[PDB]
Amino acid sequence: QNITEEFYQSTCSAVSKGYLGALRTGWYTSVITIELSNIKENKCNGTDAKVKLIKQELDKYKNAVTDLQLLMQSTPATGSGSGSGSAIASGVAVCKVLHLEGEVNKIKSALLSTNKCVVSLSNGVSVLCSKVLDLKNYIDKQLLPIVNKQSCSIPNIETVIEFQQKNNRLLEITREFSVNAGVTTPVSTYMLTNSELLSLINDMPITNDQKKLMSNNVQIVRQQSYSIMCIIKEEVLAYVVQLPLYGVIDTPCWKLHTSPLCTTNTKEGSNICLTRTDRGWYCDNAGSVSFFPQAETCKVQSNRVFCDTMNSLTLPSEVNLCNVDIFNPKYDCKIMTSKTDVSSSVITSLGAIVSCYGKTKCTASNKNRGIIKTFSNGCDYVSNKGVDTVSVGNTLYYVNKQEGQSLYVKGEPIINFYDPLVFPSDEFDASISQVNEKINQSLAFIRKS
Amino acid sequence: QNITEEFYQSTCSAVSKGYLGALRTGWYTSVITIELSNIKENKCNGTDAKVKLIKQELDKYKNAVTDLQLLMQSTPATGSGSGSGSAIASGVAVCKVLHLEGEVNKIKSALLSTNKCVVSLSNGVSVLCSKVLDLKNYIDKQLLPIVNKQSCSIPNIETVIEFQQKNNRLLEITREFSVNAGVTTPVSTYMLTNSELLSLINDMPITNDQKKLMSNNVQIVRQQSYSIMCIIKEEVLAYVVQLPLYGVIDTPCWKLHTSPLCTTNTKEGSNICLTRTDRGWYCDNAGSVSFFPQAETCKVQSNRVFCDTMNSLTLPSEVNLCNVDIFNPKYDCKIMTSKTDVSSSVITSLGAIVSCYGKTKCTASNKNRGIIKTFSNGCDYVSNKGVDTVSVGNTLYYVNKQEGQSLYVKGEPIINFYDPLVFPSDEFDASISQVNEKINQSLAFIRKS
Amino acid sequence: QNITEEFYQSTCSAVSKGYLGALRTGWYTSVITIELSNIKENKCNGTDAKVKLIKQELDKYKNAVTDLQLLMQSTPATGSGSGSGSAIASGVAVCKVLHLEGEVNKIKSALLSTNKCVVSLSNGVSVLCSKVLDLKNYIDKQLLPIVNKQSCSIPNIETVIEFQQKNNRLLEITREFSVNAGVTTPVSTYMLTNSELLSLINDMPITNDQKKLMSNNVQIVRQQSYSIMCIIKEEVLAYVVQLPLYGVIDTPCWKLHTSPLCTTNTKEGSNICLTRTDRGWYCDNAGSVSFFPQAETCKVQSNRVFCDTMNSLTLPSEVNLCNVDIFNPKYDCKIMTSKTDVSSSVITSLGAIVSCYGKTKCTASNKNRGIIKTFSNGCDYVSNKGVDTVSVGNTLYYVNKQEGQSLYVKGEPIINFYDPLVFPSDEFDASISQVNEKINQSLAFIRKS
Ligand SMILES: *[C@@H]1O[C@H](CO)[C@@H](O)[C@H](O)[C@H]1NC(C)=O
Ligand SMILES: *[C@@H]1O[C@H](CO)[C@@H](O)[C@H](O)[C@H]1NC(C)=O
Ligand SMILES: *[C@@H]1O[C@H](CO)[C@@H](O)[C@H](O)[C@H]1NC(C)=O
Repeated sequence: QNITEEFYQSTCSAVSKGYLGALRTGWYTSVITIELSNIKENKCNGTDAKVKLIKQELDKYKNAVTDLQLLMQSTPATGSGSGSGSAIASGVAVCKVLHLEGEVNKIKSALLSTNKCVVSLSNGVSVLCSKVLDLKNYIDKQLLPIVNKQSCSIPNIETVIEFQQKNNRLLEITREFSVNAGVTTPVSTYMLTNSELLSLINDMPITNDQKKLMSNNVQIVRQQSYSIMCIIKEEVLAYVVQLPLYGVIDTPCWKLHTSPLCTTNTKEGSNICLTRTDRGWYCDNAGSVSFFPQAETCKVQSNRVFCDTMNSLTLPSEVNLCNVDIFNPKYDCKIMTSKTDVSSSVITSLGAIVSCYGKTKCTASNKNRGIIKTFSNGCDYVSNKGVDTVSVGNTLYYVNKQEGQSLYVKGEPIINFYDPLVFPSDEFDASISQVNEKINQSLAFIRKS
Repeated sequence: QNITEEFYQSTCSAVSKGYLGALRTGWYTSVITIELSNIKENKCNGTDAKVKLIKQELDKYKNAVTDLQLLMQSTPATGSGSGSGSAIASGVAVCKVLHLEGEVNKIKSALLSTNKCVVSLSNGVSVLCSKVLDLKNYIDKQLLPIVNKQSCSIPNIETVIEFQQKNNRLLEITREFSVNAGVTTPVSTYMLTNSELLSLINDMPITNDQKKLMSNNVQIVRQQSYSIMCIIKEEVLAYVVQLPLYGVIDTPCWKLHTSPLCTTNTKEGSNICLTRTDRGWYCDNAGSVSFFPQAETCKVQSNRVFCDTMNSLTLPSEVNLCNVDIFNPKYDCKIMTSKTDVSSSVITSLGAIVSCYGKTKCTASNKNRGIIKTFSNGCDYVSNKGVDTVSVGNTLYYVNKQEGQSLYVKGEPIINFYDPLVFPSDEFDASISQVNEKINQSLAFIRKS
Repeated sequence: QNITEEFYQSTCSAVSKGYLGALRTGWYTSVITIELSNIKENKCNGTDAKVKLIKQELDKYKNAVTDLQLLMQSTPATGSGSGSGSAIASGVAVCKVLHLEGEVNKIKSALLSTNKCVVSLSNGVSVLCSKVLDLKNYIDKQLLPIVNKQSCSIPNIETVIEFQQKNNRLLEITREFSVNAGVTTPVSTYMLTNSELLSLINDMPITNDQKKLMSNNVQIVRQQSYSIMCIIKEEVLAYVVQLPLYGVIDTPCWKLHTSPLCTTNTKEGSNICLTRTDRGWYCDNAGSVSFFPQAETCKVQSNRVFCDTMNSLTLPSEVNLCNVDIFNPKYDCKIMTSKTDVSSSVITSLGAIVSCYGKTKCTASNKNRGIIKTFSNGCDYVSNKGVDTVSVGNTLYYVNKQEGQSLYVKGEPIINFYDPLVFPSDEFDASISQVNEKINQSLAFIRKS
């Protein structure tokens, strides 16, 4: 609906609210096929320029078939990997089934009359299937009567051009698989055109709002999808496309922005600093909160966010209390500490946080008026209403011009509650209570002494 | 001019000097256009092979137009992002203006007679514009007289081939935008050929030395540029190219190399280590120093460095004192500590730093003579004069064969000034004074006790 | 042979054994050539459609030549770089030799009669050379008799099509070099087709098992290779391909998986945690152990691993004792500590580690039976026998279905040996003995007190 934002002066952080998230929980697996011609070289003494062109294109066809066959003798073990495991295990499992005898023929028979099909494999999985290119028919009908005789017939020039056009897609598909070891992401238009992807979506056994969501964000769907080279067997080239399944829809999401909060004493080396940890995207999910620490996990389109759950953490919903009261006793809010008071800015959804320290020149400007605000040392914020850019030292930042409402939540910088002499100043992954217990230990060594 | 280098034995670091930096401060925004034909299908009963080829290519043209139109219904909200904000906000702001009524026609009128133009938008921005492909004229003149009648005329075979060539660039442009959600970087030769880029540079209202700088480093310019898909309206396909504006030129730059400095006691677990932080590129800029911590921010061509200011920090010029005296009282030099005395090497501009610990075999070699130096435990350095490679354990490193002069600055390893029993040995982001104050606190707990 | 795996309950880690490693120690350098035609424009008044097509393709040829020439005036100084130095120094050194007078002609003469050659340069390096495209002969024989007269001859339509096909590869090669500043990796099929790569391998002066290894893993060879644009001189386009040389073969390798080990007290903020550091691939190498911390350094195909030594560390073989006894006195096993008891899983080679803390729902499932195991708080493990997935909170993980045998090594979680009140709970890069000495210091402040 409406994007809103809150800046917390006390902790030098901001939350952008109002987003609606779709979270990828599963995969749709589809088998894409190219029908091939099983032909060997039938060289006949031909020297005319058009037979030579047809022969040269037929060699590129053949080398594409054999290159794919060589690629397959080394199964997709270099596909993907992580502690998160295989993103392609769903597709890989369909490939395994496809190497079973009679399975390829089962797709042959469904595609004997139509372009799209549904096939129930012998493992219980009912996959959609699609033939996107028919080379077997083209080659068997227009080119074998040319080359498979004693002396070659002469094709017309339009057959030469037409065959280069049709074969082109096989060769590009083969080029993409060859440099990516048989797994590509995003899925190119060569693997699946927009028209084929949209038809695939439209033909799936899913609700209408799931069809409409994926159809209106096809480029995000492409970027979250995989194409896995499966098998070349019995005149069939088959590869599996994994499209994202969003098992969480329209869930409330927010983004946390953080920036270093330091004291502003004039003598360098006398200053302590703190920064809230775990910036990034948060989404309500199934009674908990899903947190996405890696910036690439979530794609944003205006009001809507699309996130992959594979590299997310599941947190209690009380994690949000760190944005109402960082000292709350229900969740141990996390911070890191340092004495590195370097100046910086963070562009948020509706404004900009500025951490200005030392001698840095920090300002906010408008295109037509120039400088309209000069920041003082400390952590501060400006909204995108009437501000176009922010400058911190020698770096210029553009503020997002998205519509929405910002709220400045005044409050004492919490760094001012700490005594600089007993402050644990080099904590890389700490927490409010962890810092307070280290301070309790440092007052105790002086209490008895 | 002359690249020179200094190795500081006392802190296991080196500085390479003599570079001349250009720092990207802004953007040139240019509107690139393709003139389209607004035609719907005019199917006529044609079965001849040449009409079929023309129809098939015209469908690929149409699907490219509609794919771009679908891509645009989801505005560039997944373009780029960071705490640094939008790198494309300048281009995005031009796109917004372009969606305003009459603006497209204003580019139409400037390009009514010539290929390049200058257009002042209704927001005060005077952009250069360029038409790189004219499909409207080609289609309206050579192909509508073919297909837009009752029965189709037959084109000659050269028209089939010529149209495939002209349409190819539209389709590739469309392919690139489709997998990148409407924003690409580097800018491909499909978006802008070298000839069009060089002409664009040459035609800009900028000084001659700025023209010559960008023209002599076009591949660096390409890699620092963006192409943003704007609009398809009124037979015009328009996208905006952002080229880097170097607002700092020929500024002195240097690169800091660092390596772990450890004691060399024979019993493992008894050794302490220190490493200088903030390796990377430094450039004088506007009375301060711009520091680039991320390795990809700066491209180097021989003597010259090209850096983006977006992910840089602005430091006081006294930061350089950490290379003359790391204990100086004007700047709090930063270090990290540990007990991980693993061996490694760092290839610098003119040589190699070697940190050799434990039982590691560390040597430097020449191609023709083999091993010419054997390192002992500690941190040491060799220049590229007469050395081709360095080996540390099982890893071989090639030294850069660039011309220049190295200087070995002798000095006591500062790790030897510290008492291993009160040394803070696991500081991730500390500083000379921060370590000294932690040591003062650790001598105080024993002073009274 | 057989992949096996051991899970160490005491330290929440697992080792996957049985892999056979090939480690890249060096480079094969090969010179790839394209023979060019040194022709300037010989415009003659021609307006026929076929001369126009030939002229237009000849301009694309010419602009490709000049674009490559402009790219070369800026030598490969933006190729690659790191503290590890140039991965391409071997190739770059061949380019330098190639700019020497008479060297190009020396490759001309070897390729005067055959397609492949061996040439000894004046620096003692005997490189294999290959001509992959002959444009000089095609242009001088089929196209100069067309355009280089007073009025242009008319080519047949097959010459137009044939020349577009032959020139295409020059233009794509030029496109790839243009956006990558003259250095590409992986090496595309445009740079080197599978047939040319396999022939290059087969023709090298290396043993038969090295030929067979690289020929059976060509896509891994491609991904570990470089293509470096060298020179355009005297009708020769030359670029150098660097293929990996595996100087270590069939060496035993293993992979270390780690996960956080925390106490499981019910009150949040009262829990301490530890995690073993230095997860990743380890390989026996030359009496030491090569360790690869970066996930992309090693490619895995079933039973076999292929690693680059450039970003590896060399460790004593006693590093493996951290997998038999983490308290052993021969090697100081490394750990990091924290109070962040967030739940997670790690998919291993043959199973899954699960660290379940707080209120997280953690389970393992089978496709046909659903949930078959529910984890309790702590660190635990399940093998891939009869398990398909694992769920931790809202994230689902797929287990690898590779064949092999897992072993569960029971043992007391070592985190239970530590007193939570004197535990150093925020150590980013520590070690068993380092933690024990910090605890000794914390018992001493209370011993006297
Ligand atoms: C430190 O001691 C005070 C005094 O009892 C107590 O209120 C506070 O909660 C303690 N903090 C920690 C982290 O133990
Ligand atoms: C530690 O104490 C000595 C003695 O007064 C002083 O010279 C030094 O500057 C102190 N260091 C810090 C970091 O406070
Ligand atoms: C701590 O002290 C005990 C008692 O002497 C000793 O056994 C142990 O090795 C010490 N640990 C360290 C790391 O010094």
